[PDB]
Amino acid sequence: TTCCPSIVARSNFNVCRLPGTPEALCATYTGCIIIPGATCPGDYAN
Repeated sequence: TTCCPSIVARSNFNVCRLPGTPEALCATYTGCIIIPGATCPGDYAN
């Protein structure tokens, strides 16, 4: 469950996963967190 509240964060987040960088690592940079559960609301689903 990846939660981020920004179109500008979410974008470079998924873009980081493209060249072969773990979204897990990139998440730690963006601030967009990847959690097991906890269904984030529609503002953290951006």
